[PDB]
Amino acid sequence: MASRLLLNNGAKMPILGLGTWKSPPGQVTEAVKVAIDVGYRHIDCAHVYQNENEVGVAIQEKLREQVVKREELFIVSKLWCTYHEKGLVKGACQKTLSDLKLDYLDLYLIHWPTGFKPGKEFFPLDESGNVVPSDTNILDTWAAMEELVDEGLVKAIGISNFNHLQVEMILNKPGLKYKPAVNQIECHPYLTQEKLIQYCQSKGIVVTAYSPLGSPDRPWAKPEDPSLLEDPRIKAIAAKHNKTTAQVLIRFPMQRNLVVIPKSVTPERIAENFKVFDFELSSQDMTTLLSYNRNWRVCALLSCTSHKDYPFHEEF
Ligand SMILES: NC(=O)c1ccc[n+]([C@@H]2O[C@H](COP(=O)([O-])OP(=O)(O)OC[C@H]3O[C@@H](n4cnc5c(N)ncnc54)[C@H](OP(=O)(O)O)[C@@H]3O)[C@@H](O)[C@H]2O)c1
Ligand SMILES: O=C[C@H](O)CO
Repeated sequence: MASRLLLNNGAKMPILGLGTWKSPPGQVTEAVKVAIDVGYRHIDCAHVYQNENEVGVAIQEKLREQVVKREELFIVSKLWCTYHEKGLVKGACQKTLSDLKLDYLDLYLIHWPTGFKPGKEFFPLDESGNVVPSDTNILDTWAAMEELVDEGLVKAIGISNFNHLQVEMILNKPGLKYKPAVNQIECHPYLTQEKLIQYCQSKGIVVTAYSPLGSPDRPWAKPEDPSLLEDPRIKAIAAKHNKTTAQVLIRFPMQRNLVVIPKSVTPERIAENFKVFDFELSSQDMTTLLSYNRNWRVCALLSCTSHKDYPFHEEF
């Protein structure tokens, strides 16, 4: 299959990227360098991950060494919730550009549909522990995102963790200038997301699957929680194809026409994760993997369930 797919801005996006959430600042620079050395062209970033400076060191060195040209890279970042106010969007984007040491992003996403009160704290709380919302309309945040395109700071704009009604809200925005190119959502065999994916694909929005290995290093994981990497049923499919369980899990969303962004800071796994273009899962393998859906969501943003725009009360 093709290594890239077409976005609605006319640009091509690599279907495999390196994720960077939870990548420690002292390891992520080498992780990104190794990834580029072994062929990765797409890096997934965010201000809220607190490691964009270190990711940027890697990118700049590989550009300087001429291992890769800038035109060949596809760098994604995300607008954090405390910057939804129209007057704060450009500055948030500029800070990410400055840290990553780039003059443009290929894709900039609204990280969550929930706006929070601006300030130093990424999750501003009231005295009772609830997150403090922003009154800024998501449609006004979208207009501010559209300005970044017209100013040359980003080539394309998109959304993340938007449910189908929230996606519909943007597509129906009065005076909509640029459609979302991408919706980035959790997706793995325990949360297959058929309804939201088909909706987005029906609208011409490309879906990026995050946490495709089920984010076993997430901070709130419990010892008894399921593990995709150790599921014997997935291990069997992997063994059959002479591949690893991670390679199956990465190949899975690729054959659903999704982009996928597995995270690792381990050089061997970074290399292994990229070797998924030389085999094919059967339609039977695909349907079997899809059958494992348990609606098991690992990124539920549990501290914000009271927020007006919390996306996961809705069925899809
Ligand atoms: N938009 C959003 O709201 C959102 C939310 C979550 C994630 N994301 C993005 O999606 C990316 C990936 O999701 P994620 O970080 O949650 O989790 P993930 O990619 O599902 O899993 C990462 C974990 O799997 C391990 N791993 C990676 N490759 C492996 C392999 N070949 N064999 C065994 N273990 C392997 C990693 O270990 P080591 O790192 O120690 O090798 C790490 O512990 C994120 O980093 C982020 O860029 C976005
Ligand atoms: O991308 C990271 C998300 O904010 C985790 O909840």
